[PDB]
Amino acid sequence: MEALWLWIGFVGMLLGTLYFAFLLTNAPEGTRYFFVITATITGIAAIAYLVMATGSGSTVLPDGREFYWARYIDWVITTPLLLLDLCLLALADPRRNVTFIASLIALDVVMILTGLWAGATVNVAGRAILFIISTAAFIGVLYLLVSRLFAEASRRTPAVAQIFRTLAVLTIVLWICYPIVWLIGTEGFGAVSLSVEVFLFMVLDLLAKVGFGLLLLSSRQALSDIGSG
Ligand SMILES: CCCCCCCC/C=C/CCCCCCCCOC(=O)[C@H](O)CO
Ligand SMILES: CCCCCCCC/C=C\CCCCCCCCOC(=O)[C@H](O)CO
Ligand SMILES: *C/C=C(C)/C=C/C=C(C)/C=C/C1=C(C)CCCC1(C)C
Repeated sequence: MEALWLWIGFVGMLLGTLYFAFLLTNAPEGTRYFFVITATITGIAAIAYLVMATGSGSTVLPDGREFYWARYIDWVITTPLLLLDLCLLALADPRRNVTFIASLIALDVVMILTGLWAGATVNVAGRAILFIISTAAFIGVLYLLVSRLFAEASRRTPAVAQIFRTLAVLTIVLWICYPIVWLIGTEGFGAVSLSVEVFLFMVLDLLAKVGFGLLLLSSRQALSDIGSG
């Protein structure tokens, strides 16, 4: 039954990508890169979901678990881009914040890639230590987001600060759910079926990408505030 959720994920990301590509044509000036980044987030996710939906995004591991690894290839590209969207909202001049941005992105890539490594690992003890390492990097991401970007965004215009805060809270809430789903799904304890796991990630993905992107790209006042500068 997981095929159903993968096809819904595909169509949802596809429709989001097409809509975001459309909104670009009326983007406030100097803001078109937001629309491009956000349509790439959903577009990459659409490709991953199509791959998994057509049966090419998973392998049966030596322990017999079916492992949807294409999921993580999506994530390793799109979660940095989501953070990038948040950085470009919050930071008035990102060219002077290379060290922070590279640090945030590197932590995020370590999180995803160590989670993929944990998921692919059959040895139960190696899987646990790798999940902890991944969660450690995740805490790094949340910390940089909360300690640095919330402060930066408070110096932006009221509309920019408002959409940043909305997207950042949305991000923190949704991203915390992903390790929980991992832990109850087949990669972790197997408390729920693979079909349930795939459904949960599909709902999270659509909210964290299409919901995120709808809120971002509809905030035309905030965008124009940034574009005008
Ligand atoms: C300036 C940057 C500094 C960064 C410092 C990082 C320090 C943290 C690293 C710790 C090493 C952890 C090794 C054990 C986990 C890997 C098991 C792997 O297990 C497996 O792959 C399977 O169990 C094999 O069957
Ligand atoms: C919005 C970002 C992009 C998201 C993806 C949307 C575009 C999807 C494009 C094509 C779908 C059909 C693919 C056919 C491939 C044929 C290769 C060879 O095929 C075959 O071998 C035959 O199936 C025979 O079995
Ligand atoms: C569009 C996709 C998104 C926003 C995916 C987010 C994924 C995560 C925040 C993943 C977190 C993980 C851990 C913190 C521990 C190991 C397992 C992961 C990779 C699910």
